Amino acid sequence: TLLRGVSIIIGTIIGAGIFISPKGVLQNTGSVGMSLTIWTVCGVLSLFGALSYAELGTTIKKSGGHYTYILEVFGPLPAFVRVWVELLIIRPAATAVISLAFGRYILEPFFIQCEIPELAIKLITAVGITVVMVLNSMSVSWSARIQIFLTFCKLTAILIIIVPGVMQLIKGQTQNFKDAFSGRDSSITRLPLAFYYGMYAYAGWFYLNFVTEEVENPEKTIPLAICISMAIVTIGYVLTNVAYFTTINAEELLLSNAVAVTFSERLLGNFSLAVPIFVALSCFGSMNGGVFAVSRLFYVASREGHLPEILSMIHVRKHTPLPAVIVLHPLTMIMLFSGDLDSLLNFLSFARWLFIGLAVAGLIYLRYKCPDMHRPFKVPLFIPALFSFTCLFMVALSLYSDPFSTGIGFVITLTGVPAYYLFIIWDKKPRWFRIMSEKITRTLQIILEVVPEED
Amino acid sequence: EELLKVAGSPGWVRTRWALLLLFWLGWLGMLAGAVVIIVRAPRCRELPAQKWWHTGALYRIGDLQAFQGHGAGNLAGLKGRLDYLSSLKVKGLVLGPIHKNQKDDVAQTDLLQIDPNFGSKEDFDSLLQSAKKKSIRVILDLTPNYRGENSWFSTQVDTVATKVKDALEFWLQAGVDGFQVRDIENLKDASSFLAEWQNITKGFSEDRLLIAGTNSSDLQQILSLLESNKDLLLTSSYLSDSGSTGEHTKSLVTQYLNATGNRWCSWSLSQARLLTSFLPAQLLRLYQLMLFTLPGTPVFSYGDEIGLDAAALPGQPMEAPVMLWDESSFPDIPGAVSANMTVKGQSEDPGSLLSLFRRLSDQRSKERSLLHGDFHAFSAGPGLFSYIRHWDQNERFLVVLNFGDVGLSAGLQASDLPASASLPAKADLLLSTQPGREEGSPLELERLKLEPHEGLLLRFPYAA
Ligand SMILES: *[C@@H]1O[C@H](CO)[C@@H](O[C@@H]2O[C@H](CO)[C@@H](O)[C@H](O)[C@H]2NC(C)=O)[C@H](O)[C@H]1NC(C)=O
Ligand SMILES: *[C@@H]1O[C@H](CO)[C@@H](O[C@@H]2O[C@H](CO)[C@@H](O)[C@H](O)[C@H]2NC(C)=O)[C@H](O)[C@H]1NC(C)=O
Ligand SMILES: *[C@@H]1O[C@H](CO)[C@@H](O[C@@H]2O[C@H](CO)[C@@H](O)[C@H](O)[C@H]2NC(C)=O)[C@H](O)[C@H]1NC(C)=O
Ligand SMILES: *[C@@H]1O[C@H](CO)[C@@H](O[C@@H]2O[C@H](CO)[C@@H](O)[C@H](O)[C@H]2NC(C)=O)[C@H](O)[C@H]1NC(C)=O
Repeated sequence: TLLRGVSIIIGTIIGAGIFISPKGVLQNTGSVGMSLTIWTVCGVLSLFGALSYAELGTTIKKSGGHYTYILEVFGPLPAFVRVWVELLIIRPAATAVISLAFGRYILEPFFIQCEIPELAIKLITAVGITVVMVLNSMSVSWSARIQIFLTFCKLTAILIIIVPGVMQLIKGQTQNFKDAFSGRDSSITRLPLAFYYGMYAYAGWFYLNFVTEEVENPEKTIPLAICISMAIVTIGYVLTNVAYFTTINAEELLLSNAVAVTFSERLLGNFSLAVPIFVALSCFGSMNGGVFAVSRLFYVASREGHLPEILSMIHVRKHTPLPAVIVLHPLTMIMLFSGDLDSLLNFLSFARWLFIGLAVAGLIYLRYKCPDMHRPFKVPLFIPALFSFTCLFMVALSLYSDPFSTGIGFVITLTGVPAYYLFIIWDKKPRWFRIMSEKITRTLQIILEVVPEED
Repeated sequence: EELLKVAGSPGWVRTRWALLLLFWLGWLGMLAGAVVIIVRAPRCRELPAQKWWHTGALYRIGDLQAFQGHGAGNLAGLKGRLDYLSSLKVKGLVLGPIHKNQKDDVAQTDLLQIDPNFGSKEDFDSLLQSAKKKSIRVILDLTPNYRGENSWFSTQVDTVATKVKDALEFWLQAGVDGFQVRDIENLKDASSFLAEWQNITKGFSEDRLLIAGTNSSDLQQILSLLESNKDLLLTSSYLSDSGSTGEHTKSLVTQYLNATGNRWCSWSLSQARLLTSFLPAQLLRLYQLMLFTLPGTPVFSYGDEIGLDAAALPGQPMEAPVMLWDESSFPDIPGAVSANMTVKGQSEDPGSLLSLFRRLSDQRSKERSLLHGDFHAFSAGPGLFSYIRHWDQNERFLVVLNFGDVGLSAGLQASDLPASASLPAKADLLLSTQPGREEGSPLELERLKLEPHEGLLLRFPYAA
């Protein structure tokens, strides 16, 4: 029933975001009580966004997830730009942001209280990415069993912070909360960037395909499994940040590099034995969440002519998305080697939240013009015109703030508008682009030994 | 699908193997480079297991009726201003002696009998319980005849090895994190009595110290009283001399830091008396910067963060003056508690003496260098005293102290600091005693020129 569905979704939202974001949020918030309300606001906004996506997927029924939810609500033109922006900004940056924390928390046990050189972290991060992608490409079964074990280690990675963070609340260790809504200045110019960290933690409901054919009793358990399972996650994250705040004061939280390691070394005696190994196993589970998540997007897009026919084929045997990873790999290396986590996250979340606030805004259009078409689930028109008008106001304001990491993101998104000459053009110059397209197609599917799915 | 099968054959399969061969060489190269960078990177030293009193200043509280207020003095009231004490970021409260002590009598003075006038153990248990949550550990003085001509009994209190021993067990059962005795010159051959009590206290638990005290300024007496035990934080009158001469405040500090070299010490102008009993006014700001930066633990009485002056405000008893909490905290003949002197009249001013103490204590109790950084002092101008507090990879420091009348130049001829801690040309200023210099502007150490009676404090993290 909805019981298993709640577990299914809650296994996606939880992840490394609760270890990467806290310091980021506090950075450009300037307070503790004003930071703990950002987490609640982003929790309720993630609730609204997921609840809107559930309606988008339940009124369209053309399977394919986020891409199809934009293909026909607006037209192919925003859909190609959606695929372009995702595969050039979102997935590389998201993977490099999860793994830049995995690399830190895997080196933390060895550098107990030392300054880890910035290049060792990147080298270990790249090694981890390569291991994950070889694992996803060599075999599938062992990419699912490991994912299950890593989901369990992801749940443990937060139950190992909540429990020692409430065992001191029952003691009465509330001292950092006295002047909660007071601290530094941190004007509105740095509020959107903190919003970016806040909503990044509640990540996973994007690539969460829903089916009305399999889910038991639709119109019942699709919203009744997101409402009562994003509230749980919001509560979990709020208590986790409270656990962080009871021990670590705001100032030394700010100057720290990893938060879980400081919390562990300040509470537990076996701190390095458990915490910067379960956080690492949870980040490894998160980056493992690139398992076919992107390849399904290739398969959906390439059908109606947006991605090359190469990028949606599978191995002859050991059936895996081999061509879908050798395109996400070099981009991930470029991002993690020429960027910073505080500047990769802005790059990520500008392009994500712009094309999500332009997506859920489609609901406010689909409900008005061309209405009354197989609408099992029906959200009231208060959630879309409160999520769209928050994405497109914490993003549009994120260009008055930090324009050298979100400005490039906007430039790349705008580059999609010309990039619609690959899709349509008077002539492709047979010798000068078609011949190379065919030759690269031959070489790429002959080297990787990959074949079309079933066509 | 089958056309791909036939195409995986001699001639183009040779390429396929070489591609993942180069890929694996590159991946092992990344891994080996990573482990080499792990090896090449400097491994830091180990943190030397700092106790609680190794982290922040202590805070003596002699007279409760003067720290609380006339008539209002009791052990319960300490809960009211325990948040004030935690505001100073102190880590201890030398509180007492609050035991039953009628007068001058050995059989009518029991350490295990709490004095009713301050309130009985009902308030004392709450004292400990509410002190623990703010991490403000309590220390109790056991000077038995603390109401007589001599702090220790006259004929012979031999029962100290019995009575004080039962105290060092019973009260350590209650949960007091350390003790203290005073005027250990009267304690006949204290070096063995202190040996017994320190043996008891540390053997009971290492998170339990024992302070002493004496009115001696000769280092030979201090060394002979540090005869065998060296975990005892003897606070003496070593600095009790007004000094301030270019060599006394230099030579005494160096020589004492040369007897045991690095062994952890206690820095205080006296055992019980205030700073202002010895220091002229213009040096009150100066010495507080010195005592917070020297290696060891600083010891402050009550009202040494605001400088209780018996000269500005009359009527104050010379041994125990009255703390000023508000605009009427003096209950005797009033008219001299003007907002300059009080606590609230200094909690708001950013340049107030209390604010200086708060900044210094925040820096001392937080940053890893001042907690346990090594100490090097180098030559400078005649009226100066400069030094540095450096740890393995954490922030550096630098302090300059002008003890003279005429503004002098830094005259930094260091020329001997270890290359790990050699001074740069511009150092990030952090604070100053007499304000006016922009706090944050990197000052130059060649043009570093002082004002009379001014301190400084700078920073320079060159892979420090
Ligand atoms: C206790 O104090 C004594 C000195 O009063 C320290 O010296 C030892 O005392 C014991 C007492 O029987 C002797 O047997 C040892 O030979 C003495 N020296 C050493 C090096 O142990 C003693 O170290 C202190 N601490 C204890 C006993 O734990
Ligand atoms: C500590 O204070 C006393 C108080 O007068 C100084 O004088 C000593 O007093 C005791 C008892 O009154 C006598 O037994 C000593 O003989 C006195 N000493 C001297 C030199 O007069 C005492 O000098 C002070 N301590 C030091 C180290 O000077
Ligand atoms: C004081 O410290 C210095 C160095 O920290 C040392 O002084 C030495 O003293 C002896 C005897 O007086 C001389 O032979 C040496 O040449 C001195 N060393 C230097 C570098 O000048 C010593 O550690 C301490 N002084 C004493 C007397 O122990
Ligand atoms: C607080 O500071 C002011 C400013 O110095 C003090 O005013 C001084 O008072 C002394 C008396 O001891 C006079 O000699 C000075 O001339 C005064 N200074 C000025 C600039 O007029 C004030 O007295 C201080 N507060 C208290 C209670 O003494």
